[PDB]
Amino acid sequence: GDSTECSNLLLQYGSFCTQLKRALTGIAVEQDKNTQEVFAQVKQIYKTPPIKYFGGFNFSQILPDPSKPSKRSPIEDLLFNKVTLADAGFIKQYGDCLGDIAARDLICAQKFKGLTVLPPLLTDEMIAQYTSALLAGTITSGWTFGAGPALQIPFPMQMAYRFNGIGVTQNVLYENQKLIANQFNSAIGKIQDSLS
Amino acid sequence: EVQIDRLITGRLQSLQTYVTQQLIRAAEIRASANLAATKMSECVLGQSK
Amino acid sequence: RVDFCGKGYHLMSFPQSAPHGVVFLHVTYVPAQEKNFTTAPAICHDGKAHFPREGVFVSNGTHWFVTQRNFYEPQIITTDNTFVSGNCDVVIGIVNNT
Amino acid sequence: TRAGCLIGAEYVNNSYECDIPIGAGICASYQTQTKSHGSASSVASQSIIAYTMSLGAENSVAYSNNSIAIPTNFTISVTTEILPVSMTKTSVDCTMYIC
Ligand SMILES: *[C@@H]1O[C@H](CO)[C@@H](O)[C@H](O)[C@H]1NC(C)=O
Ligand SMILES: *[C@@H]1O[C@H](CO)[C@@H](O)[C@H](O)[C@H]1NC(C)=O
Ligand SMILES: *[C@@H]1O[C@H](CO)[C@@H](O)[C@H](O)[C@H]1NC(C)=O
Ligand SMILES: *[C@@H]1O[C@H](CO)[C@@H](O)[C@H](O)[C@H]1NC(C)=O
Repeated sequence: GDSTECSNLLLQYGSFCTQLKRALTGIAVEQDKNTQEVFAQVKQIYKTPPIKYFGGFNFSQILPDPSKPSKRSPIEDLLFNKVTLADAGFIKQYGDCLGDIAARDLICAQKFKGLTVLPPLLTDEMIAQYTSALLAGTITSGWTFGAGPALQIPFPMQMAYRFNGIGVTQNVLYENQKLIANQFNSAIGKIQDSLS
Repeated sequence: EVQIDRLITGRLQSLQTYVTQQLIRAAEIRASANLAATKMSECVLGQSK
Repeated sequence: RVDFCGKGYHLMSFPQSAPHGVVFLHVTYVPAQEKNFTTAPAICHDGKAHFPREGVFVSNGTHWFVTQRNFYEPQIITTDNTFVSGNCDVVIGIVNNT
Repeated sequence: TRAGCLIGAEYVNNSYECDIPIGAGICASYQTQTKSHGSASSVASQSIIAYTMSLGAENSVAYSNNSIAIPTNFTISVTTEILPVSMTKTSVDCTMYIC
């Protein structure tokens, strides 16, 4: 606590605090490494094209929403609301830094006990930006953006490639392109319904 | 001083156990995150056979 | 496996011992110097749809070729590198060619 | 910044790659700028600047429903992956250490 009397006895036990703090700092930098390795697999941010016709496929629930303040996708919005949010280390001049959304405000209490939660190096806004860049590369470039320069390709062509990659002749994909698009849209809708 | 020493030992053991369980579940999270990076590379950045 | 033996298309790897560890010299292939072309999903000829066997259809503006998906090398589209399967109505975006 | 208060570093609207992660996308760096027109290796003020992280060059992939990109050349890259294998095996004489 706020006591030097205990601290004098505390330092007698050695560099145990040094080890504990080093372990926690390693854990935190490892979390940063985890986020960077999962999301920051590219160093170019790709802009989603304005016209979003992709051969009948519908990515509205996964592409970013321009009207949303945070530009999160509807599916990402569902995932954001459903999960019981913790704190993210934000600050809104509230005294308690960030405003937790009526779920786990007790983090403020956890702040008082000589402890805090550190914000991620990538904010959820720029994490979503990385995710949007990955999605735009996948939709536009395919797999090529991960092995060097991004090489644009129409989405039905990438679907033909993915068909060929599982031992199914890609011509089938073009003979039932509309069926595949409809099944994908329905499956995304059912994903939303199941998650909600 | 004796009672504070006892409480320090108890809280230090609690913190040490917390840090070790965080290390274990952080190794678990790191395995899951290496799996997630592998899935990003082979499922999102490519097609995995 | 993508990005398992280094970024890019992994060609080979060489081990090198180091104090308490190993260093892999991941010899990988990386593409560069890209050119943009006009592409089609299939070629409509004689009322039937031809799909490339192994590559992809590109056009520099006036002529249509089929190239390998990872290295630019135009080749004249023939029956040896394409297969006919279907009819010229279902393919959304088919392109007349020879 | 959302992580807290930064003193001694000047905020810069330009964005570079992260060097010293401060937090919430904000990074610090020791930069050599000629704004003060003073010495080359030492500016009149503190050279510690803070900036929003540049996630990368904002490339715009030229998507079109009939456009493709094909690479004409290549580079044979030799990167280096370092894997720890075996830590130094250690023996502790329990009796000699403790007693
Ligand atoms: C291709 O061009 C735009 C770009 O996406 C698209 O909206 C349109 O429907 C397509 N037009 C044709 C003729 O294929
Ligand atoms: C395209 O090809 C078909 C047969 O391959 C032919 O009937 C048609 O006239 C051609 N042109 C157009 C614009 O469809
Ligand atoms: C396309 O390639 C062919 C290959 O011989 C060439 O004859 C033609 O001039 C090229 N067209 C353009 C616009 O470069
Ligand atoms: C490909 O790039 C290499 C660079 O290592 C260059 O020497 C070579 O001339 C290039 N090839 C062509 C056909 O431009």
